[PDB]
Amino acid sequence: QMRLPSADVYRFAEPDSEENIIFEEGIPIIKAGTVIKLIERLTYHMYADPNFVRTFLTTYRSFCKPQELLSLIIERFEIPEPEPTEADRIAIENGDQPLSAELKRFRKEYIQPVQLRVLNVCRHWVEHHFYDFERDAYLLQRMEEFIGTVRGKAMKKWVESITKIIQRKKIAHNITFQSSPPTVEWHISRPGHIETFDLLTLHPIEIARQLTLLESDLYRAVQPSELVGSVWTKEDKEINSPNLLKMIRHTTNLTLWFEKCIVETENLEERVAVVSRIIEILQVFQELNNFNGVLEVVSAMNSSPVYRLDHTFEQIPSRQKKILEEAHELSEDHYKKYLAKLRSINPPCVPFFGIYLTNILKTEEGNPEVLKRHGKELINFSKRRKVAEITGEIQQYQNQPYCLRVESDIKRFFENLNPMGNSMEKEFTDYLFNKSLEIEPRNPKPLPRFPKKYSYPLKSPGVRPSNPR
Amino acid sequence: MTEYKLVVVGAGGVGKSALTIQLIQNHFVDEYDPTIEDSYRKQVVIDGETCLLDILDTAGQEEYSAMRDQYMRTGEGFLCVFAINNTKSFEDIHQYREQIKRVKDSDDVPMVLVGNKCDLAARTVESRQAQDLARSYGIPYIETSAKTRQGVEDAFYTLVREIRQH
Amino acid sequence: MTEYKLVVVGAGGVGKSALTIQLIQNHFVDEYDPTIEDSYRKQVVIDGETCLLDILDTAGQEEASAMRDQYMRTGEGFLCVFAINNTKSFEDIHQYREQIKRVKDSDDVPMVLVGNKCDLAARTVESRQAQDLARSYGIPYIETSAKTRQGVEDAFYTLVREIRQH
Ligand SMILES: Nc1nc2c(ncn2[C@@H]2O[C@H](COP(=O)(O)OP(=O)(O)O)[C@@H](O)[C@H]2O)c(=O)[nH]1
Ligand SMILES: [Mg+2]
Repeated sequence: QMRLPSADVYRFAEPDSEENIIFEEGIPIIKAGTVIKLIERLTYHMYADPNFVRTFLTTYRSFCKPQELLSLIIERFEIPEPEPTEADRIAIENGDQPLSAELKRFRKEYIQPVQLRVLNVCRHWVEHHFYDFERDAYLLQRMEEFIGTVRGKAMKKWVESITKIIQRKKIAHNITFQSSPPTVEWHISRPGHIETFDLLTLHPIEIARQLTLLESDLYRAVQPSELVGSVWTKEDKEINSPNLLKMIRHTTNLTLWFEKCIVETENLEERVAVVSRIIEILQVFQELNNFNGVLEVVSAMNSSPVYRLDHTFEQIPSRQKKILEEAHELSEDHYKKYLAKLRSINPPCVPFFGIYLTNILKTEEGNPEVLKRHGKELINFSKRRKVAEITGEIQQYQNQPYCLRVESDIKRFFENLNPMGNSMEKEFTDYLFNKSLEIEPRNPKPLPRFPKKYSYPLKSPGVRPSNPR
Repeated sequence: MTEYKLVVVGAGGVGKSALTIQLIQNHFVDEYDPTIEDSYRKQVVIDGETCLLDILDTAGQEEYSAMRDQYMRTGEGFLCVFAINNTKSFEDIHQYREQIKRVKDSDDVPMVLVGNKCDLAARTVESRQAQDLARSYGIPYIETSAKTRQGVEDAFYTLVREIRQH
Repeated sequence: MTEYKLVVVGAGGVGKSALTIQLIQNHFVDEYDPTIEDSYRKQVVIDGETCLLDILDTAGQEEASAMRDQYMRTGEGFLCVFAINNTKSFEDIHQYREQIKRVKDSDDVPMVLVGNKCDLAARTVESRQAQDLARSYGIPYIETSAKTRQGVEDAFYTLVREIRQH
């Protein structure tokens, strides 16, 4: 075999045991283990683990402080070189150069793999988890000191590179497409007339597009640190999960806007135009794989004020009800169909984050932080692998960008949307419901009539794109 | 057999998630993965009568306030939970109830008020308070400590009985 | 959906990482940073079937020998990259092919010969030269440019079709 360093001069040489490391039942998968053992596997020398580094760097903060994580990998990096074999000694003692057969093998199979993987952890740590350094200046100096004193011509390539990445991170993403984006569609409102922009005056195709761009961005901005430790459900949610919340609020605001648009259009016929146009937007959303968008409409249609408007939905064409039903069925039975759908589309897409939040939360508090074996309290790594499996999935859908041209004025119209105004959730919500009672009263009270409110034609230009440019 | 669609409502942080898990999961397995089908169904026997529980739980999705009505409409009975160490959550209950009455468009919707002990922090809502609130609504009151598996089954079965007797 | 583990090999500097990030993010990396070991996941529909691609990015330097082998043991398909303006990278291919044949102990492993950086004008390897090497390996040859996206998808998806039909 190949002799490892002495466990008395290198802690990461201590043998595995049912007391410091548990394997799951074709690389090994760690179920539980000590911080020391966990870090040994994070940089093992036998095999590669595509997810270990990300899983670890994403979740370690609950069971290990940053300052200690660094000390430990530096400790792991400092592998003591093995004493000469008997042959080496014999040669040296005769004034000859030792062959060093084992020493060379020990470097090729243990030292290099280990040291390279420790540097890989340093590189990723600095690259995608820099906040750790932004909150601990000393932590950064130690890293710089460490990376900057790694001697040897071997590691130089990488050491040199990490040093640069670190600096680049203190000082302060373009996209290439095969085909170019489709032409921006305009309806009644013309370019540069933000005073007229509105649900029925903007092209429905373009409303779905600009909102899909807007929503895709909000999705791509959520960081894992806003999800680990169920921090978006705690008192400091505003501080720890600002991107997540910003994204969830946009969804809510748009849902409420749709609801407001529907119920404030008192005239039956005009309201049917309003509802129909929104279902058309839903249709484009589905085409663009904007599942988040699809659900905002569904939620609007299923809210208390809109759901009960039977006289309106009765007059909705047969084809559109079917569209809205398929859409609604997505969420039915715990999002069974939705999950199937998302697993099968060809991104770019904008998933619905609610599913992920619920899974992360249940996983977080349905699994112990540690598992005990013979008294020892091992870190429950399987619980972390599960949370990182989710953050990983989320990140996979964050890579693909939409080939759509942004239209500034339309983006702004939707960013400054504020259905609620100065009202509080309850007040606004009740206002919407009363409006529902006013436009379509409860039985046996008969349905009244209201005067039209729009002066422009209500005919939709449709959702099939035009091809002139 | 009959299936009961039960909805667990309440402010974020009150432990709605732990309750659902404690009822559905296996208390004797090292690992739990809610990313596995039917971590919401459960076949149980209540008063000798067998039935299937379908827990519609959306913990973590509280901020998606405009999706609430949709999630609630499919429920047959509701668990209105609050934390005994959080007065806000307790004072919120009133609106959760009004919202349920609105989405189900009924005045008597089967429901149970649940006061949960999340941690070891100082209790700020006493039983009498909660008990009195429950009486005013004419619904049952059950205090649980999902963390110690106390009152959980009691809370859900009481709701199932509410639906039956309804 | 099916999962496909693709491994990108070749001498350092040929562009293994640029091609990979161009595929994953539609972004071109202008700066150079030696890779150690990286993995990327990509959900894509190829020929009507939904795939889950696992792209393993490797380092081509000697210090990574042991490591690269470990990445090749688990891969099903291989992207063998060289740069059309670096003759040593084209001469290094032979070694990487042999390494793969040895690790996976097979003379029939799915792979594509990739001649990258075809957007540059200073070519030093002839298409015909590479084409002949590919034919002797019984695999396709695809020239690409991670900077312009030219041939990028072709290379990767062609590899997928070879793993599926294998
Ligand atoms: N012009 C051009 N430069 C490229 C191309 N692919 C890679 N490069 C550059 O070549 C350098 C090395 O790329 P990298 O992806 O790190 O190569 P690797 O060492 O094989 O991983 C970087 O400066 C890249 O920007 C390409 O297709 N065209
Ligand atoms: Mg590279």
